[PDB]
Amino acid sequence: QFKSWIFELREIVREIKNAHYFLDSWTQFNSVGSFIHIFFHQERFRKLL
Amino acid sequence: VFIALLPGILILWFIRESAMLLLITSKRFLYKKYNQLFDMAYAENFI
Amino acid sequence: KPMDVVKLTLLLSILTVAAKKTLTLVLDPFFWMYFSWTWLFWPWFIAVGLAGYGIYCFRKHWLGEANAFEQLGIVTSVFTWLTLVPPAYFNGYLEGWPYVFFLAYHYFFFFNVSVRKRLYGDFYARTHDPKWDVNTPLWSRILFGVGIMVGHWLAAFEGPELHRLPGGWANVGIWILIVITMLMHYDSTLYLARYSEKVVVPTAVVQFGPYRWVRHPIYASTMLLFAAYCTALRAPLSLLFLLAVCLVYYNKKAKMEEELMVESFGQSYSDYADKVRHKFIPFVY
Repeated sequence: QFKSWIFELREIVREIKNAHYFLDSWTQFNSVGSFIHIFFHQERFRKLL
Repeated sequence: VFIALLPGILILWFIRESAMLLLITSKRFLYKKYNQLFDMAYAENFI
Repeated sequence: KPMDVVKLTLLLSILTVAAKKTLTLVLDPFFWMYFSWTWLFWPWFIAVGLAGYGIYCFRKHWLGEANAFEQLGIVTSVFTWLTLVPPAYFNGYLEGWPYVFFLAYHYFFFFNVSVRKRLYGDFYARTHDPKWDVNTPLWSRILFGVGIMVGHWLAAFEGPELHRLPGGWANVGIWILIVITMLMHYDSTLYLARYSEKVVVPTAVVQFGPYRWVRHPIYASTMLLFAAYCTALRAPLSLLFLLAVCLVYYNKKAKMEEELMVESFGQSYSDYADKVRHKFIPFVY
């Protein structure tokens, strides 16, 4: 029955690689991560200009 | 002073996020467990 | 067997004398003091050992079993000894331009690699027509390379001492020129690669973007970042010699490639060249 706890934990992990809704700190984390990802890629850098 | 004050804030932030994750995972697990316990008894018949 | 015992005793004795030497070296005061004496010269040791690692990886890549890490390592060693070392030896210290242009070269080498991971499965060489790839005699290639280094080192040396070059509103020109050369090179590479099926096998004639200003924009963009490094250090003569050598080699290679696509495409590239004559510089060359 301990496998159900791990099931819920990694299902929540799957949900937080999404944007359903959660606490604000993780949303700010994902926003700055997405900004870093956009900025680092050059083919994503040019289309910003 | 900024890099001096940073690690305490960061470690307390990791503590907070870990506690939040544990609490939310336990909440989901207890919710499904209590609903499953109720559903053996009151829902369609069961196995 | 007794021979195993004899060889084990011999190995134990050799290890004992080697560890004795190691232990009397570790606890040696004069050895550590001279170690600290030679600690004074640390940045030049990595700069020279990277040359040995690079030539080893370059011989391996010439043989052909180099992983991508070794190829990027060769790229990094070239960029360090062409944009980090020239003002690390001829000034003794780096501040300002060298780090920026060293990363700018790494940034500028990474479009033929980035595009050819995006619009491909991987970097694996597709089977293609052997006469499509432009090949030039090796002496001409090494002459071009030597001329390019002579221009860059000459910009480093003839250029003034490092921290005396001004700032404020006079350092916006290199910014806009670098932006222009990156933009124009990216446009040229994208317009060249969006039509070709294989690595270099064009189907139609490209006459869009910088191709409607100049016949060879990739080479002129490499030329312009050359001029950008040389102008960041404010040395006109080395810029002129760089221009001369790159004009000679790029014009030779442009002549062979131009006659190849004239032969291969017929009237199409002929009318394209009639539309835009200027080969390297807009209405200058």
